[PDB]
Amino acid sequence: MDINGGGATLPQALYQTSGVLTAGFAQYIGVGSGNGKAAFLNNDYTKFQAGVTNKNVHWAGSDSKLSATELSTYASAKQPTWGKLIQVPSVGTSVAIPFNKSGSAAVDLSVQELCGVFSGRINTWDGISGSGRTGPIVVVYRSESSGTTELFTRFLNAKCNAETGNFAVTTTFGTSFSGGLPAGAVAATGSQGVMTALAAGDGRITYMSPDFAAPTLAGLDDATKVARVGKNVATNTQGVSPAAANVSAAIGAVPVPAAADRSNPDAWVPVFGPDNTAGVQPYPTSGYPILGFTNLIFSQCYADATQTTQVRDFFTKHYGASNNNDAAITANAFVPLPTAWKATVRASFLTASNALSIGNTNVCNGIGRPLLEAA
Repeated sequence: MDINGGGATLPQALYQTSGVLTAGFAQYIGVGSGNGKAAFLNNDYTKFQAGVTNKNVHWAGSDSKLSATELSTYASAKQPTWGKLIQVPSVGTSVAIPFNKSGSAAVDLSVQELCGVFSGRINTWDGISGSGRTGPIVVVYRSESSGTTELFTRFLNAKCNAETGNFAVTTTFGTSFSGGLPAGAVAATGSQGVMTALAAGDGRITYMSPDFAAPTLAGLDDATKVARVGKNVATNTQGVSPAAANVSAAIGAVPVPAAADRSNPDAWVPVFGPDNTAGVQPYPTSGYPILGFTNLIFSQCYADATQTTQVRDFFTKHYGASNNNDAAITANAFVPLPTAWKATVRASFLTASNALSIGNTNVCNGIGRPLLEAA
């Protein structure tokens, strides 16, 4: 009885790379982070495959953090019989800004231009300085509850202080900005669906997984297709590309989860946010500025012993010091976690004596998510 996961589309090509998921894992199903969280929290496989009810959900990928309500509801309704959920970072990621507007000149957005494009204040390619381009801008955004939206709106919320309105942190872009969507904005579903829409009319721009924002990794450095971010004309400063190398130092500087807080799943997912605000990492001053984590949601406990062992073997690979998934992570435009981070994940969720460890024979005694599906 295969282990079923799915959710976030941002990293789906990583989880679909041969060998990244270990024995017993079904192929990952990309449906969006909102759908992934709902699939896991409610054990609702229809959130993975519409119309299919004869399988259980064992894990999810999400780039949206579990909310206080999601966590409390699971704790009261499910944890007594299924065990604690586990929420852990998988990889670090940039958020790229691909666009469809030809021209040899490099497109390099200042942060304030980025803000203005996504608020609708800047609605022509003329309004991006040095762009070599003219004509209308059409914003494409995610129709559904998206972790890419969450990662991106965290940045807009932290940086966009000079609009006619404010950006809220959300999974639904269509309501992020208090002043509405830009006129003419186009909604699409999934990372891939947005990329298809980006190509379906001239002058379109979006926010996107770095794995989908260009067909090849080097394409992230093609500023005729993927905008640089961080221009400051006053200082004669160029922006840079969303290549993983331009966010890796910042990812690597993020503190491991605080020891005393490790029983709280919320404590495990670092988020970036406003400057000089405890609890959130400031966006980096160097390199590429728009980044965050994509995460995994598992149970500590599975009723079935084989499924439990299979989940542990995946963690042993994904968080291993050796024989790990880091090459595949890089190949999909993402940032591996550092040694210390991997060691911290293992210490809590693998090492047997830890109260948090998957399959702990005391904690998980008699409990766990169920083998058989029953409706």
